[PDB]
Amino acid sequence: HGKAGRKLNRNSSARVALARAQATALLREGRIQTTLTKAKELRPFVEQLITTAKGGDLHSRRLVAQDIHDKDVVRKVMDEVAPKYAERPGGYTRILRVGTRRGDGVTMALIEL
Amino acid sequence: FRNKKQRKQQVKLRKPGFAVAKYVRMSPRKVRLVVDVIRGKSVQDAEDLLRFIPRSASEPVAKVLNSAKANALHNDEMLEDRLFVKEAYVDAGPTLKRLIPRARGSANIIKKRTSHITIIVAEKGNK
Amino acid sequence: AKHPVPKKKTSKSKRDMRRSHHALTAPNLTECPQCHGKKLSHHICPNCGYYDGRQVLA
Amino acid sequence: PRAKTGIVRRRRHKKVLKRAKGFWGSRSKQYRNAFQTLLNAATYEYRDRRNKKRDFRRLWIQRINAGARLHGMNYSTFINGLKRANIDLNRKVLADIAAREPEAFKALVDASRNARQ
RNA sequence: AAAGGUGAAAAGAACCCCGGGAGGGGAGUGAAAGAGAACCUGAAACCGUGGACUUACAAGCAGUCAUGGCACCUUAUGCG
RNA sequence: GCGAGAGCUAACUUCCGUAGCCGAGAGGGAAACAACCCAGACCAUCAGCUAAGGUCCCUAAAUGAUCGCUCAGUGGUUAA
RNA sequence: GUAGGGGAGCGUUCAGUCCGCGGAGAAGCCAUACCGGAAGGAGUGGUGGAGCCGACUGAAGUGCGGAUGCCGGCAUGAGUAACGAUAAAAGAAGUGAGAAUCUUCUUCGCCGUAAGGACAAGGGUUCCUGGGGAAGGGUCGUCCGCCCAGGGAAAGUCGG
Ligand SMILES: [Mg+2]
Ligand SMILES: [Mg+2]
Repeated sequence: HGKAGRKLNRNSSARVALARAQATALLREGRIQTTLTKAKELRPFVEQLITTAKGGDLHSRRLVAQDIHDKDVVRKVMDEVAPKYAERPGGYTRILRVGTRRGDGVTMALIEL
Repeated sequence: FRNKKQRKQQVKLRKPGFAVAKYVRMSPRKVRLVVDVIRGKSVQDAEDLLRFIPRSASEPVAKVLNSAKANALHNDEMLEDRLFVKEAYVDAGPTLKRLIPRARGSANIIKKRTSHITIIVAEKGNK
Repeated sequence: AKHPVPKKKTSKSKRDMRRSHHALTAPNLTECPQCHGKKLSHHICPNCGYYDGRQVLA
Repeated sequence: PRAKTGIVRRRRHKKVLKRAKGFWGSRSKQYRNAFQTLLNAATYEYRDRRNKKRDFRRLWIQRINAGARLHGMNYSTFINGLKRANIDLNRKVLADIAAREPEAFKALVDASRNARQ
């Protein structure tokens, strides 16, 4: 079989540097269009990140800072966005799919906060 | 009648709802795929299906289809909302033979084909 | 050499019995509820940018 | 003086090429093959006349006794009978008489038994 | 090495349509574009569109002879 | 095939004699099958009599007639 | 009826001669159920756009499926295998007829006795600026080492 549960298409570090790279852009710009699948990878990861930020203690900040290497973006998620999602049962990030693309026929999409 | 020679002059010979992109740098066989979903329908649909169909042959077929339309309409004073792809097809124009290197000295020729995409629009109607 | 290699040219026919399966399926376009242009089910209307409200920029 | 083959060969070819009709694929579009098909074609053509003669008398003999036996005779017998009566001497059209005119055919049938035993 | 050919004469296509272009459709010139500049004729292989008769229990050098069905009938309705 | 040698009176073996056919020979027959058997194709014919071989059905023609033989499927893979 | 010998003829070009034919239309091409014992011939229609049948005689680079033949064109394999080091890439923003593939920003990753820098030889303008967008670039390209135009190179002591 192969009844596992995750995705790659890169080695072990690339797949981690991406999910971190998108995690950050998503949080730094509230929205980003990306390959449909990549957004799918991103979504859960990021939601987790918003939930770690959603604690306010230094510990929770320091943890987020492990997957958000930009001081400015951490402050945002830490002080602006995490506090805002206070009352929603971690469930906000939505993906919209757009049209297929020209250079490679790949269907792009939107993942927005 | 008269005889051939007089005919040629009494007449000019025209092509209703007809356009044709000659020498499109694609493979006939490749373009045909797209030209095939569009054959025989509401020139509207053709406009529509092309916008979405993923093959990169779609643009050219698009362009020819809206040129054959801009004719049926103009040079033919046709009623666009009865227009429908009467006929469409793809023929091969010249072929751009190009040489490519291969392993151990030998060489090869890549055939970069080309196509003449022509499409003919015509008013439909039942009766 | 080029080890396996074909025994005979294939009929124009045979060669076609083959391809009897390469016909594209035309998209199943829907008509956008607002600007009414046709769209792709579950995606945003490239002509108005809606998906109930207006998501993509004009 | 030089002396091309021009037009002289195209024609020789179209001649054969056009003989091949419902000749399947290549056999009806390529000279060489189409032509070649027509050699075997010779073989059949010629030998099939000296032969449909063989085939037809067979169709005749088959019917002539599916009527012969329709009364109680059978080709073998039946035939020698009409024979026994130099009088009778069709054999050719006999089948047909046996296929279309039952009224008649019977006649000849019984006619033989009446020249037989 | 290969490589020729608009038209009598450039009169070689003003202006309008679709296209970024290429290309094409009209208009106009010309006897002719059923000569337009990837321009005398333009065979064949080879690709394709439409139509007619066919084909999804079948073992096939691919035809040939015979018969029936369907279609069509300018040297051709009576033979094809 | 017939007559010999050679060879294990082996070989679609080899070498000579001699007849026939294939080679340069179609047609019928022997399932298929150069040479075995009957026969030598000037062309046409939905005509007729025969050869060798055959006459339950697959294919044309007596599942014919009379007196017997074997029960083995002998028929339709050999001997002391 | 194979090797072979003998006989009678068909066709192709060129040449002499005869009868001619043609822009209301030649040759060539294309279609055809006619003609002749064959090679072959004719009629009709379509195409074509200028030279051309028939007859007698003469001369021939005179007749093709084969030669792993020669040149050219086009097929099959088949939309198959490949797209040339496993040093990754992401987002935003911009330009544009059109961009994964160009430009900008911000990150990521790879080399760092090098995948940095300076010459030599060799190559020549490939350099810079503005344009370009056929073909080349194993894919896009609005970009390029590609195309077009203009500009650029400065030595008494560095090499000769
Ligand atoms: Mg013994
Ligand atoms: Mg050859």
